Amino acid sequence: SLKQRLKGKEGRVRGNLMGKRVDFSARTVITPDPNLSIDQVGVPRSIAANMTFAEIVTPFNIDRLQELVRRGNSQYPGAKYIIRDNGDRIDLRFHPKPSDLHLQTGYKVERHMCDGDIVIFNRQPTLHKMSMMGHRVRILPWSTFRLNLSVTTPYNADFDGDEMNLHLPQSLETRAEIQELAMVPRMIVTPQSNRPVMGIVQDTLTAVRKFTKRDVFLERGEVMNLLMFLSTWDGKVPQPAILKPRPLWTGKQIFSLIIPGHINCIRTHSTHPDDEDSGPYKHISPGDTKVVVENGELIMGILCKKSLGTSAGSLVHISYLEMGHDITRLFYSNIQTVINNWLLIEGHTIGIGDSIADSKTYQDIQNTIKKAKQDVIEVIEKAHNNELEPTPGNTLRQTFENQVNRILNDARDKTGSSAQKSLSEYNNFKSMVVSGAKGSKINISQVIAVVGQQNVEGKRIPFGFKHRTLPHFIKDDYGPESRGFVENSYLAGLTPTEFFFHAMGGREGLIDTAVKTAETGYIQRRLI
Amino acid sequence: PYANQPTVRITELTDENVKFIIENTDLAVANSIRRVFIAEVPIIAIDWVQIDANSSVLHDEFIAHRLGLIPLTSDDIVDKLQYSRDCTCEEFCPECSVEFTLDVRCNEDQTRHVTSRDLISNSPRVIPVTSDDILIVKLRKGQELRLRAYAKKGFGKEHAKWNPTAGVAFEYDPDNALRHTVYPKPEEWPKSEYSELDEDESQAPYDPNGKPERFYYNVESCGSLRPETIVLSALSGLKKKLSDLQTQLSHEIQSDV
Amino acid sequence: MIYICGECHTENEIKSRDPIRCRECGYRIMYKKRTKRLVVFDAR
Amino acid sequence: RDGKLAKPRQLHNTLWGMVCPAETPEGHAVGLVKNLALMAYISVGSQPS
Amino acid sequence: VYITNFHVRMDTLAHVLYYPQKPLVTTRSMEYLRFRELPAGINSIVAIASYTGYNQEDSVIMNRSAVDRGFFRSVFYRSYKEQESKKGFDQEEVFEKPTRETCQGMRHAIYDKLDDDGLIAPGVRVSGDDVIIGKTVTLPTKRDCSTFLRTSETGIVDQVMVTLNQEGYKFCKIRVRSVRIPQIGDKFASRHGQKGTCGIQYRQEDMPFTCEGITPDIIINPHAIPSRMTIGHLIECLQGKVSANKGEIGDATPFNDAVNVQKISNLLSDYGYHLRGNEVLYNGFTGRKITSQIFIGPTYYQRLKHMVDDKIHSRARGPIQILNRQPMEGRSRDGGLRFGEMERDCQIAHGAAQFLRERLFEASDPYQVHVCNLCGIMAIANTRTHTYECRGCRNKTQISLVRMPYACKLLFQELMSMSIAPRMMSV
Amino acid sequence: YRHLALLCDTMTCRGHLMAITRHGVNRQDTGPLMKCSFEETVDVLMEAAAHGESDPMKGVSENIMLGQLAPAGTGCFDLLLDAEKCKYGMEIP
Amino acid sequence: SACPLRTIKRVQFGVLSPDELKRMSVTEGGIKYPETTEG
Amino acid sequence: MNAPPAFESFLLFEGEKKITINKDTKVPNACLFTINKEDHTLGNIIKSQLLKDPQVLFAGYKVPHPLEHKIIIRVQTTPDYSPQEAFTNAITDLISELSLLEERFRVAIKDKQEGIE
Amino acid sequence: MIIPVRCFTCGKIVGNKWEAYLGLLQAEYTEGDALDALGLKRYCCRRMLLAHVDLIEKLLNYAP
Ligand SMILES: [Mg+2]
Ligand SMILES: [Zn+2]
Ligand SMILES: [Zn+2]
Ligand SMILES: [Zn+2]
Ligand SMILES: [Zn+2]
Repeated sequence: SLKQRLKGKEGRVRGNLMGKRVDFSARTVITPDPNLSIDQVGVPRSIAANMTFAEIVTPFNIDRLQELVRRGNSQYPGAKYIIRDNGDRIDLRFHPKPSDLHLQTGYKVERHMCDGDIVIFNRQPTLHKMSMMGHRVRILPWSTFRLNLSVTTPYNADFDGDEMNLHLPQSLETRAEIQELAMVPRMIVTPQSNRPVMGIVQDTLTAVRKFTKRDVFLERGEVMNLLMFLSTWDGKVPQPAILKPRPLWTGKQIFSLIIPGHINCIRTHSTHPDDEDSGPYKHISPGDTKVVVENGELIMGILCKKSLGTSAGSLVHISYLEMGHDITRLFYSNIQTVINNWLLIEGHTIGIGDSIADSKTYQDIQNTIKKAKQDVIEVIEKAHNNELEPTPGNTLRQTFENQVNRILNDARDKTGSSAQKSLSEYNNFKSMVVSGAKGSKINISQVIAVVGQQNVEGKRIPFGFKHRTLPHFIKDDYGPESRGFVENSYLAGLTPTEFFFHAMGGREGLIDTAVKTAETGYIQRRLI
Repeated sequence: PYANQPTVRITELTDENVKFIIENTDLAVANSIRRVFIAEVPIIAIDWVQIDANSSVLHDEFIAHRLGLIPLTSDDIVDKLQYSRDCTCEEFCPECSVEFTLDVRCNEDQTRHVTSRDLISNSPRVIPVTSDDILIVKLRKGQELRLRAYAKKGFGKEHAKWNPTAGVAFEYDPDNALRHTVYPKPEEWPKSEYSELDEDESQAPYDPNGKPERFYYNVESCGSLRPETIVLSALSGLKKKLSDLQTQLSHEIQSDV
Repeated sequence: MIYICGECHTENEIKSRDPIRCRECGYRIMYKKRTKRLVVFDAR
Repeated sequence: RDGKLAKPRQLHNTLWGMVCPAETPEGHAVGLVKNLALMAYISVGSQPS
Repeated sequence: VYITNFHVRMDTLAHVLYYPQKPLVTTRSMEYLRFRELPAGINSIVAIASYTGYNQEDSVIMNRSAVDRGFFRSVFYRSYKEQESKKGFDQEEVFEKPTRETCQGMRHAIYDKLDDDGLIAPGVRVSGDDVIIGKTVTLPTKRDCSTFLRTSETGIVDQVMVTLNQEGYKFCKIRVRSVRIPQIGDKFASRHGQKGTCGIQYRQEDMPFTCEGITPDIIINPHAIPSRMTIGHLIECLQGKVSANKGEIGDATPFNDAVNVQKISNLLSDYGYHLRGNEVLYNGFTGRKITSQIFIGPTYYQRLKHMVDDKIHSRARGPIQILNRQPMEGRSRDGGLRFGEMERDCQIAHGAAQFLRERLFEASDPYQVHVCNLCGIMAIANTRTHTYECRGCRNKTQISLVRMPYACKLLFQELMSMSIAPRMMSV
Repeated sequence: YRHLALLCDTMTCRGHLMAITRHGVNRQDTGPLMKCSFEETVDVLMEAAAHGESDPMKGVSENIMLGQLAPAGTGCFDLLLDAEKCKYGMEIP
Repeated sequence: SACPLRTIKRVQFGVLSPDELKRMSVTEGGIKYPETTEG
Repeated sequence: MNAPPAFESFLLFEGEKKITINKDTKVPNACLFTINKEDHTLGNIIKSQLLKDPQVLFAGYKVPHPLEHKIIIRVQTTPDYSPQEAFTNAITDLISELSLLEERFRVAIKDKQEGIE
Repeated sequence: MIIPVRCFTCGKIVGNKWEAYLGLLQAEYTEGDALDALGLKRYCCRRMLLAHVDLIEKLLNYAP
């Protein structure tokens, strides 16, 4: 029926009035490119030779446009239509002789998409307004979209078979609006939490931390090679920090050339001992902490996520507040290029020598676990002989199992502290954890010391059989190993019964994420 | 402000590898000639196949690919052959090509191996390396194969079928006298083949005013060129690149007025 | 044109608008014979 | 295939040795389709006479 | 390789690897499911290091001059069906070579590859937008149909089969062969849940080498390990290095309890390398040593099915529908991307009012209508003679125009068909 | 803070607690062409055609359903050309 | 085309009378035959 | 076909010119050479030679994109010297080094026609 | 399906060593010793023969 012809979703009121399907829109995979500015994107030549842009003919661009119309649909930088004043849309593919075509003021050529154009780029789910920023075209050989890395944080992207769309503004008013409203250097700080969204990222952060240590000296050739990559260099070579016995520059001395203008900032490094501001050496800092950027040059301190990432009061935040939106772009690009071209001299890796513990540590960890098991046995036996006293508002099982859980937590904390206690300065796990690039301080202990204690539904492993967890135990066993305590490390490998409990914990942790996406998407749609 | 006087010294010489040592030179020059043994030494190989009848198990583009990777004797007549894009002939001529021919038919019941002994050429200077036999395909009673191929000239930047060498070893400073690499525990590392340390030492003592010299090479060969003409044709090829670039340069700063 | 039986591999010219069967074998699956215009490949 | 009730999706201990504990698809069909272990054997039926 | 008689089966979408290999570290329960007679993968030499930044965030660098020797090369088959049919007493189809002056509905494509039958002989090189089967329908003269390829195939016709299907109609099947060399979009995965695309390909003269000239085939990022803790990946490349030097094939039966990291370490030292798989690598560009020691060894990788040749598409002023005049898919596989509801809100928060209009109206079904001034109803306009007449009000003087989308027009027309007059007053 | 304040202010503006739900949005002084975009087009629009409801087009979703400049930013105003400044303006063409 | 392209400012609803229904219809007298085409 | 042919990496087109000079305007006595259809094999061999000149203040090179074929070289010399001078003096010193090493090599291989031992 | 003609990493010619490899394993040799009697000393060229599955011998069972 007629009222049936205009139903809800996919009717005529909710499926073709506000949500529809547009043209001049492409789609393909994305891959990294550290040699692009944060406001550029890389487009293949098969997409660029397909989408067009109508350009009005004026006596300022008559010769260039008739040259473009000489070559059509065969050479790449060409054109494929001429729209004269009458509305006549002629096609260059079928016209017998092109030379007769004489462009005239008022005509309108349909150009091929060339370098310097402006596009709009978004990712699959659009959550906040940073998930659709205006980029700038730059055309490259192969067939994937190429974009910088510091911009992957707003889009929430990663390069394992992802895809993104682009739309090409056709008019000139829309081009101007996109240019002065939504270009990516204009959306560095967000109004949601008044802090930057783009910071230095995965691989450049680990290297920036090592490049600004107290002892990094560069020769002459390497300093020249690094200065070759600065886009805002005035042309002068600074005087080395060590003139004799031979000239050597320092890491901070080269980094002081990247920092724009004359800004001021004071932060701390993630290993600042809290008892340093108390005694002397408050302004000396034996460990080289308390970053100090005075008058636009690094005087002291190591750089990390607390001082270059996306937090309030960072270096990028201050550079945006004081200098503007067109200098922070150069800041990002220069940091990335210089640090990558030094990293291919310094190198970085991870192996199993970084995952190997020491003899003493292995021994000590075993002892703490043996004592932890002894305590759990005491509590259980004490409860059977009915020597436990429940606490206010606690059942005996509660009181029982929560005391056992507290003992297990204390044992796990001691094992973790022991695992943390033994690392070296050359370790490559500590190098990604300290700089804040990737990882946490518990993965170190899980790889080296103890995996810990599993639990489903927020509680210990339940009795899935009748009064048992598996047919390899005796009934009503309440020990630590019989209800989920994995006492090995990922390196030393797990035993079968522990491999099963680990699978259980992982499974519940895997289901929750599957639910969360749909729930949050729907509620946000309603509210908006 | 001038060049150096490098000195060569050969250690081994076989029909498939050369070991030598280049003293008193710079690292950038000792590496730029390590990339020329691989990429820019010309050689002959098949680059045009046309199949008349293929009733074997492998499809047509499988056999056209196992043919190009067969190495042909390119010893002496690579200098007389033009590049087929430079030669003033048509698509092909005996001045910039060599024509091959294969034609095999299996009639007995026992299976048949189609080796490289079947590639029959017209020029007796370029033949596959047979003077065992590379296998191309096996045939069953009632199957056959016949084709025609031409063999052009190129180097290893086009395609990896035109490079003349297997693995090319290279190394310098066998003991960390310069500390170019930093060992965390210098005791677990095996001692190099070229080292001169004692049996109970790990590294030489650090010396700051040092510089890398005395590079060690080891160039093997796949079978096309002798292992000592791979080197002579590389140095004579790199020299002719700079010598041609100096022409274009002086032609630029002369036309500056 | 010319067709090849699917069992005995005996070529037999089948005329336009004619039933599809072999001869000497009585079979109903035919494969068309390979063309005679030549195409060239690259060893690359 | 979309019900949010977890108890028909979580891993039961009784699945020991008869259904593979690790192999299952992600998405909306988590824990709904399952593969059986290597030596698991399903009965065919008989009469009780 | 999925089955041994893959030559006979004309399946659709069959992938086949050139050189499969069986693992060097095997579980004992793989002899019973035939994984050493139909394997899927190749043992590659993997190094875990950060080299130039092109393998960050789940990517891999791979050796270019190993791809040129057959590494992970494969093929790709595909089949097409066509069936001649007598749908009516007069409407009848037939395989034949359509000629230009007799048949009428043909495009501007070449029809020279077809034979007299109407099918392509096997062996030719069929490219995108070529016709392969010529099928003409008789008109109550002759109105031809045909089947064209998809876009960007560049295949080679493998073999053509002709026979009779179930209800006895003649029908044919055609298989197209195409070779796929690994490139920098393809997806590779290990045996422990580490998928990742390919970032860039370096030649052998640029990869880092050991002190005897062993360059790795694949380089992966060290940051992939510490967050997801897959240490089983770090032992099979240590166990694998003992199996290639001794000549056995290793054993990885789960809880065997027969192998320790410490035990394997002792054996490697005897052969002559750093005890913990670590080795001293030289830089490939400058020949200098690398200060750290890199963990290197052989592992077993697989090549997943998602290739990049299949996921790239673009649209720029393509074919549109007929009823609603909305962009439609065409013969080139390539339609438009949907501009959903959540994308309509990021643009509103941005404050971009022009770009929001272009994407929804000027890019999708633009349209113009004429509207009367006193009443708000559409009017009749014959612009050939320049007569703008409003019926119902006898207005000819003050007519107007309103540029609006097309999908909103026929919404108004289906409201007028239910006794509702939506009036678009311009003031 | 501004976001929390604005949300919890527009949520309790009409005096009583109206949930952001199906029948919480169903009730306000809104036009007819917005309640037709939500699952009860025909009946409420028949009510409107019977009672003779107007529609001022001040909304944003109202104004993009007909393809016009929504009165959001960049549409909150309109420009006029003045004939005076053009006088002392140069002219190449 | 000569008529000015203007805007919309208000949409008024209402039921339309049979009077204008007959006055503005295009097929005078009315559609009578249930068969669409004859030859 | 969305992949370039292999010969585009070394074969010059018709309109292109292999080398191009531009003067840097930020500092005196600086120049910027742009060699076309080239890579690290030739780029690095030049830079190491310029640094051996005691009258050169700066020298470096970069490949601006690994997927295009073009390098850039920057030189700066003392006020009594010319960048175009220092550049061509570097090349003639490489050629004088390679041709010398070829003679010393061809002697070493014929030093064991029958064998020294 | 058939032994590659060149190792993927080095470039050394392998395609002529498959029949000799089967001939050495035929008598009494271990895989570790047969590979040394052929001159394969890098572990990238030993992976070539050690992990090769020969599928061409099973496609010759179907009559042409
Ligand atoms: Mg992803
Ligand atoms: Zn010729
Ligand atoms: Zn027959
Ligand atoms: Zn009117
Ligand atoms: Zn090898």
